Formats: sequence, C-alpha cells, structure tokens
Amino acid sequence: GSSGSSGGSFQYVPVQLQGGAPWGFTLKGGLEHCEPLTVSKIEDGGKAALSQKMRTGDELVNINGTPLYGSRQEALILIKGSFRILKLIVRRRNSGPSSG
Repeated sequence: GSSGSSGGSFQYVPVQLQGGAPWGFTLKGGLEHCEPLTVSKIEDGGKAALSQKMRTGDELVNINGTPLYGSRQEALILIKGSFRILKLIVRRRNSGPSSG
C-alpha cells in the first residue's frame, strides 16, 4: 500500500472560426520563456471573441491544424497567413469540483 492516485484530465475545445482575419486573439509566453503559450488578449467584438469558444487563459497547441511545440513565433506567424477559416484546439485543465 502506497499513496498513488491518477487524476490528469483535459478537454480540447476546437475553436473553428469563419470569415477570415483579422480574428482578434493573441498569445504570450511560450517555450521561449518556459511559459505555457496561452491566450494573452482577445479583441472583444472580433471573430475570436464572437466565437465564445476560447478566452484569455487557454492553452493553444494547435493552430490551423498545425501542432506547435510550445514555440511562439511559429504560432503567431501561422496566423498572419490564416484563411477564410481558422482551426485551433485549446486545452483547459478543468479543476475545482473534483476531489483529486
């Protein structure tokens, strides 16, 4: 007998945009500064916000279907040349009501 319980759950919210940039969403941190690349700012009124799928605090690891490796540049850059539709997958480590 020894303490050992598993409790690592995560939810991927695929934010599918439509209309074309600008979207109205940015990021901060990244492997560069050893920070979890997560939404830093999202224009309230653009596309990103209108989607109501993501919000400042989510972790984006997939942009336009491109799996990032934590980096930032490649990320923000992948957007600069977005298309009529944007595909992103943010993971939120839901917690609170769960004991452990």
